[PDB]
Amino acid sequence: SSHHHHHHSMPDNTIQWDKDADGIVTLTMDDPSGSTNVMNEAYIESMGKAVDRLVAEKDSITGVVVASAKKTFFAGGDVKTMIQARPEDAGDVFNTVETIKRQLRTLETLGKPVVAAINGAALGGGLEIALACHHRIAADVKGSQLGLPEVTLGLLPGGGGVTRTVRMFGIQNAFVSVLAQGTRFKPAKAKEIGLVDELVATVEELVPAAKAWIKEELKANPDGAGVQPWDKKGYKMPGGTPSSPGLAAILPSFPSNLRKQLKGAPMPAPRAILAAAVEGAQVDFDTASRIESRYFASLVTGQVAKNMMQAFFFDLQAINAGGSRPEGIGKTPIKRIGVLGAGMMGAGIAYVSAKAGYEVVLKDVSLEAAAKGKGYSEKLEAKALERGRTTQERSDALLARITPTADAADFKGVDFVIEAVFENQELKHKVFGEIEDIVEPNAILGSNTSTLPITGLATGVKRQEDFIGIHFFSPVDKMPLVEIIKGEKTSDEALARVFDYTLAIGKTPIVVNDSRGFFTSRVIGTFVNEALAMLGEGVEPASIEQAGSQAGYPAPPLQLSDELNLELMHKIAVATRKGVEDAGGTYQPHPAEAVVEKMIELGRSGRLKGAGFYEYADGKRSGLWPGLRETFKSGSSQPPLQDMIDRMLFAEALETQKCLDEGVLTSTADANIGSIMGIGFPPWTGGSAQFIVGYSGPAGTGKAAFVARARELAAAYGDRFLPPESLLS
Amino acid sequence: MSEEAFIYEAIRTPRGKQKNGSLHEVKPLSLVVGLIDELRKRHPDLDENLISDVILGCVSPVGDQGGDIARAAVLASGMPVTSGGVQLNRFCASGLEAVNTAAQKVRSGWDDLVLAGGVESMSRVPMGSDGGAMGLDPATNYDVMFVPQSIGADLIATIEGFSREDVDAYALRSQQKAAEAWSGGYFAKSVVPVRDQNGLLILDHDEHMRPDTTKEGLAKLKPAFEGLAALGGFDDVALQKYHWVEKINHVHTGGNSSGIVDGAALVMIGSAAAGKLQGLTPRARIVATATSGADPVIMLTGPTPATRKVLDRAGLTVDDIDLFELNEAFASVVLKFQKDLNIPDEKLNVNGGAIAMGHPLGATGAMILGTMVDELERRNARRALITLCIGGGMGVATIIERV
Amino acid sequence: SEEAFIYEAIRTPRGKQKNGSLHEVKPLSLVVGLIDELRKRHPDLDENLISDVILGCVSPVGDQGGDIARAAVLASGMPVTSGGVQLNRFCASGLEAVNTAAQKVRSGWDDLVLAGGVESMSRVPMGSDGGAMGLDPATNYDVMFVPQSIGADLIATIEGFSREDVDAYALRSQQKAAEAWSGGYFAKSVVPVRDQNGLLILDHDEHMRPDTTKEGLAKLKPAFEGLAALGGFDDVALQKYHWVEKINHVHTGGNSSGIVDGAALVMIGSAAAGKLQGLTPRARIVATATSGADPVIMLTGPTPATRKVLDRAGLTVDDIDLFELNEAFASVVLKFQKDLNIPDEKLNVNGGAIAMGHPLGATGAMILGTMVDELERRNARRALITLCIGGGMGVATIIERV
Ligand SMILES: CC(C)(COP(=O)(O)OP(=O)(O)OC[C@H]1O[C@@H](n2cnc3c(N)ncnc32)[C@H](O)[C@@H]1OP(=O)(O)O)[C@@H](O)C(=O)NCCC(=O)NCCS
Ligand SMILES: CC(C)(COP(=O)(O)OP(=O)(O)OC[C@H]1O[C@@H](n2cnc3c(N)ncnc32)[C@H](O)[C@@H]1OP(=O)(O)O)[C@@H](O)C(=O)NCCC(=O)NCCS
Ligand SMILES: CC(C)(COP(=O)(O)OP(=O)(O)OC[C@H]1O[C@@H](n2cnc3c(N)ncnc32)[C@H](O)[C@@H]1OP(=O)(O)O)[C@@H](O)C(=O)NCCC(=O)NCCS
Ligand SMILES: CC(C)(COP(=O)(O)OP(=O)(O)OC[C@H]1O[C@@H](n2cnc3c(N)ncnc32)[C@H](O)[C@@H]1OP(=O)(O)O)[C@@H](O)C(=O)NCCC(=O)NCCS
Ligand SMILES: Nc1ncnc2c1ncn2[C@@H]1O[C@H](COP(=O)(O)OP(=O)(O)O)[C@@H](OP(=O)(O)O)[C@H]1O
Repeated sequence: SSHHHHHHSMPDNTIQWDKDADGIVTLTMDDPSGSTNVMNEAYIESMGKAVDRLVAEKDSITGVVVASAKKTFFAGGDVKTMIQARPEDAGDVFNTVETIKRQLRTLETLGKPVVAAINGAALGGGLEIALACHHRIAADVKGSQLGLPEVTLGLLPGGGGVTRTVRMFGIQNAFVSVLAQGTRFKPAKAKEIGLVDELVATVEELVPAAKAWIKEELKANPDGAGVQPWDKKGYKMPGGTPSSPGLAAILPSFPSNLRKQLKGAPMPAPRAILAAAVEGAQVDFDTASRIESRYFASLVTGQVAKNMMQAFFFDLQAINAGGSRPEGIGKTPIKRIGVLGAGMMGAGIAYVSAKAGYEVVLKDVSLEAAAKGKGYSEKLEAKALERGRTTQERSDALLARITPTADAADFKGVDFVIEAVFENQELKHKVFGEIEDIVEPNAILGSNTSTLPITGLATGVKRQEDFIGIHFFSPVDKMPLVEIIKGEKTSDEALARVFDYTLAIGKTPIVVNDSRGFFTSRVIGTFVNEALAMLGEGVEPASIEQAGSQAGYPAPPLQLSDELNLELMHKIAVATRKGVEDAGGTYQPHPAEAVVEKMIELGRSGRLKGAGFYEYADGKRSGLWPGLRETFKSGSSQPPLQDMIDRMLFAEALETQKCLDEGVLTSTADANIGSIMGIGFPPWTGGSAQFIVGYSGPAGTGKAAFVARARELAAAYGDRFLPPESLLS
Repeated sequence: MSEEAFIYEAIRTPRGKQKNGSLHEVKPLSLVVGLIDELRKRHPDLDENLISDVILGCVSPVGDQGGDIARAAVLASGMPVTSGGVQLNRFCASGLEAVNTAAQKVRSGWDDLVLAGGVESMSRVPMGSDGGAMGLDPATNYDVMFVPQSIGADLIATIEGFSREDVDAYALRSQQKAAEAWSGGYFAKSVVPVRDQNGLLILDHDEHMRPDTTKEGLAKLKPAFEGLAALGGFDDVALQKYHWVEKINHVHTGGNSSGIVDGAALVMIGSAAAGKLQGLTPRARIVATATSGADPVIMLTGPTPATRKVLDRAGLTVDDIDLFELNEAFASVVLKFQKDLNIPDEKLNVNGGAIAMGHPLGATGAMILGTMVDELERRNARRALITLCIGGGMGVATIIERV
Repeated sequence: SEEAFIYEAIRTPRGKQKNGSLHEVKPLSLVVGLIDELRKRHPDLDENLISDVILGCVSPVGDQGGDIARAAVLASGMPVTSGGVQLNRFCASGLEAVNTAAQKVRSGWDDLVLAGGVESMSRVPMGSDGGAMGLDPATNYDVMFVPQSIGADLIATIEGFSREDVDAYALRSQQKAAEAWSGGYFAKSVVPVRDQNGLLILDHDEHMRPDTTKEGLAKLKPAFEGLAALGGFDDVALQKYHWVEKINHVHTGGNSSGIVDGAALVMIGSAAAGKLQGLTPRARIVATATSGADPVIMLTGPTPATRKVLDRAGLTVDDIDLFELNEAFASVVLKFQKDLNIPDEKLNVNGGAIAMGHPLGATGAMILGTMVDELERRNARRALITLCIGGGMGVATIIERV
């Protein structure tokens, strides 16, 4: 009933009131306790006072303008508060979002126009405030974004974002275009899809254009001023309501298609969004809004939202703020990049380096090889001109920065070297030997190495202080992580330069201490090894791939093993066995190694040789090899699907814990973002480290529930699932 | 479990086709009233006040079929206002469920004479016209893992190993036996021609039949449920549960699946004392009924546990049954049922089925029941078992004995 | 042969039509909530022995389409062998579901059956399913279609029930419903509706107006004189009842059943089925009966159906301790009481649909559960439950406390 959260009973005010001689009120949001406006308790109380005043003075108010005094318009909900919400707080969470939407609903139905003056980023609750207005004007400035990214944090737009966008665009368009993926739009795209109505060049023109629109709206359309389309008697929802035969014929396919897209992964936010959108479209606006609040409280008090808020807000913020960057190092600009190797990795590194605006010299052993490496960038620009994401004159300058060559003399003037040749220590020693004296004296010597330790590779060059690991991931144009490995003789001066270069090409960096396998390759190895062990035990390969997809991985493990090449995996198992047998120990082979050698003996070592666990024809993947079931007696072992899912997730979660104990990783933030962005650990877990403190199954939640499930897995499948002592008590 | 329940009459309309069908101009209510008037013609001295209920199955009770169409039939046909009238919906088995419920009402002693059956004008009220939560509610759809019956039929053929030629072979078999039944006069007594308000003929035969079907013509047909499974993603949904199955083989087409048709059926069920008081001759006896179910994603494996339950409930085995009648929703469903219980082929759907003549959802159960009453009498056989697969993974079965 | 026993009878509170607490709750959720309550009371119940779920629903369209009973079985995670069938016999659907469940148990071919009904009239309004008797002119013209309300006013006109008479019964219903609530009679059978988060949505019958007075009821306008003069249904009814010159429109929103949302569930089984699951029988289904009367007056079906179920059980009015008749309209209850000379203190003793609402498909199972409780509370023996039905039908049931 009230615009305030409490009927009984000291927050700082965040809104400035200004009524001009025309009767136009300007609400300027300016939270003094931070650099951005956020739906905290200060905003809620401040907006409640403003809305109360708008009602009390309604006889002398002609229009309203909502504006901001920060760089951004409004950032959204308070993540620091939402991450602490417990299941017993569901009533308080529900009451908070109901109060927030009560304020916006009154603003929406004052009987007079309200205009949002969007000066910067309007995200989440920020856009929801703007959606409650009758007209939206956005400044076409740099860095401005608009969208509802709540699903990215395991949440949903609970301040009316679902209800209002469904009223604006219908169920299908709102869900696909705005809600389901949380897409962030630039002001030009926002007007194109319908989130914004008008654009201006600078932020100074917003309030004047807002007041001018109010003056024209009151004269041109006096009957519809301040009335949203859904508050008119003849409102018709675009695409129809669920009770109309047109939409009712395709509506049953929405949850199945969503389940197909998610592959059965346990991520509840998209389903909750779809349910709220459809259920809300069956009832009046206020009933729809209350339903939205109930689904919001269900997500906020759940565990997945806590996982995704931890990784995609806090962990990403700690990384993007130099959490693993050395202290007090000045920036050293980069003039020219030299990429050694024109394979898929080296060609991808050259593309993302040229797309960032750098001059790149792409060298291989032959000019024919370096040219087809540049052709990798040419095929990406052609698909970028067809879709229409870049111009011809800008795509011309991109490919012009890539200079394919086969002569080491063309590395003259290169102050940044990225090697991407075959995994071989003396090969990388030879390749760096030809080039370390032709490049600049202070040039960085980077190596895209999977497993070979950086300390050993550094001996092959003279200046070991500028030698560093710069690990990329295939395909380089789409994978956003760069695993920076610090060798023993690697200086902090070279750490910062690669850190800056990673940010310059638009990628996220993690810093890892030198060790065989580093973090990404070592952890992803336990993932594919766990699946191959299931194949050897007799589990149907179709179930193994289903367990990987329903676990949340972007690619099923047998399909991934083919891309990784089984001869690389056998080579890694040999290097691991040699280190144990040279120290006098007895090597315990992972049960997957017998499966790797079996496939190599059968001449099916992966996709490069056109035969692996799948069949390949015309370069496309056809299906699982029919001879697979006869080779491993598939079907003889039928464990429950959740056991297969947990064996894969736990193998990686446990290996992540070892990497933290051994000092490979320095922070759980790097562990989480590195596992998510590097090797594709399921995002609903929040990362392979968050998976431990946030595990939820039929046997409870928390680290203790994680250890119990690990012990249950160890009793049935092997001692490798035994939790280390750092997780016990 | 006291009063025995007997079938005294069992009639049905011909089944008119969906596209350019003869019954498209006929309201679903008129199809039922036409069958009521035929019962009066066959028993002009029947005291209708002894009829205590009219139970009609209907899977889409909306529009022309809404508002309790059974009660509408009672009032429109001038039946006594005390004759009741209730509509029920148990998906495909609604017609047999109405008969079973009528039989159970008689056995309880609290009902004497009941009209049971069903009606479905699929050309006027298409399937799904009634909405529902399992389909049109995302939270429920997501958890129940909703998958259309068609994908479940293809999934059955994939698991059991029924090839495209296997299901098409059954489709040809059904078209042949249906044509032989019509040519031999088997349906001359129970198929009641539909006439208009002036007595003019509208339809007198099962116009969905294609007697000249050949194996080559069926092989040319395209999988009718490939664009629905791909664009809807229902294949991926089904394989998330049946995770050991890599690929679904889409073998079902419009030639080996049941036809979409209009039709109605009516059965007169009563006790022995009710039949003797009205001068009715009992044609068969309801021995036992049973209802069970199976996985809802595969959906169409319900008839197997329902048949076993009605056999054990009646104290019978497969060998004791002379005729098995299973609705031909999809060819793979019948082949799966035949494989599970080792049904002799000469005893299964001996007069053809829904692939040839059509599947008017709410009426099909009563139609195939009356088919077996006639065929037991024509062969002078003793027992027949009738069953239908049901959406949502259900199953209903009934055993009748000729009297 | 086998005797049919009632083991549980529960219902949701009834939410009102305008600004109702249950408007945001899907009909399926109402049923699932009652299924979870049954599990809470019997956590060791082997659900595999439940052979069918029978739900009445008068408007099986939209949220209530597609066999909502089967939807409830699957959405609640009940065994796939538990069946699920929807039926519609208009107002008596909830009791017909119970009666059909009892007859299936008596036949021996069913052991344990869940029965009841659901109707969310605020989300799926009455008449949303269409129908020939209303929308097809040929049969509408023949069956002399007339809304139930004109028949209710016609009953008052023929029987000489004044506006004060029907308002006096309306007041009594409100008073008795309020007394039953404040007395804690409904504490165990009304199951509060909660959301996916456990938050309360509704825990009481919010249609009730316990502060009703005879003066307030006298101020209301006849709610069905606009339906009579716009559709011409007055003249249609008087063409059949040609000896009455004018219909006295006495029924209002204060003396007619309320339009509400709600659901009800009843567990019915044999003695052997209850003994195997450790269930204690609460009542026995003694007899059921269905009959009817003139479809134009539409609301005189209760009398022949009650007469028929008494004769079938070998009982008379004097043998019955409690009479429960759905309060569709005040005159319907007053005529039923006049026809059978029902003692006032035995009729609808805990209030009725005038106070608490009439959620069509569920009402029969709700008032059935009300009598199971009140027999146990009074330590009485027999109750007779009956409901008037659209189209001129009638259903009646006799239960016996165990
Ligand atoms: C607003 C944004 C786009 C740009 O921010 P920026 O200008 O780069 O500033 P920063 O990221 O350094 O953040 C600055 C401050 O704002 C805070 N902040 C920003 N958005 C916040 C939110 N939604 N909740 C809480 N605090 C928030 C940060 O925690 C930080 O506080 P601090 O400086 O005291 O540590 C970015 O902060 C962002 O992505 N916000 C998230 C919005 C969102 O997805 N909300 C979902 C729930 S509605
Ligand atoms: C998981 C989530 C929080 C963000 O995950 P994330 O951090 O992007 O995950 P990753 O670490 O794998 O990110 C690397 C990805 O960047 C992608 N990427 C970067 N630039 C890209 C571009 N221009 N085009 C396409 N993909 C691009 C890479 O392809 C890679 O995988 P992706 O294509 O599957 O996204 C978010 O995707 C989410 O929650 N989505 C909502 C649920 C959903 O998927 N709904 C859709 C149903 S239709
Ligand atoms: C399978 C189904 C989708 C087919 O729909 P349809 O394609 O519109 O049906 P048609 O009868 O037109 O068959 C398609 C084609 O096959 C042809 N065909 C069908 N049976 C044939 C036969 N025996 N011999 C030769 N041709 C045949 C038709 O003539 C038509 O040819 P055309 O389209 O080139 O003119 C539809 O019948 C269906 O949905 N049935 C399945 C059962 C169901 O949905 N519900 C039951 C639930 S238990
Ligand atoms: C009778 C009926 C038309 C009334 O509908 P309605 O006008 O929306 O009902 P309301 O209670 O909202 O309105 C009745 C008016 O009297 C008042 N009122 C109702 N009951 C009252 C009571 N006990 N004491 C005091 N005032 C009362 C209401 O507050 C309202 O006053 P208002 O109009 O100034 O707001 C409707 O309830 C109805 O049709 N019910 C019968 C069900 C039926 O048709 N068939 C059942 C199948 S058997
Ligand atoms: N979880 C499972 N994983 C692998 N195969 C399965 C699984 N469940 C059932 N099957 C297979 O399904 C077939 C029989 O199904 P079941 O009756 O076992 O299924 P059910 O477990 O649902 O009862 C068996 O294959 P076959 O025809 O080669 O004998 C069985 O191997």
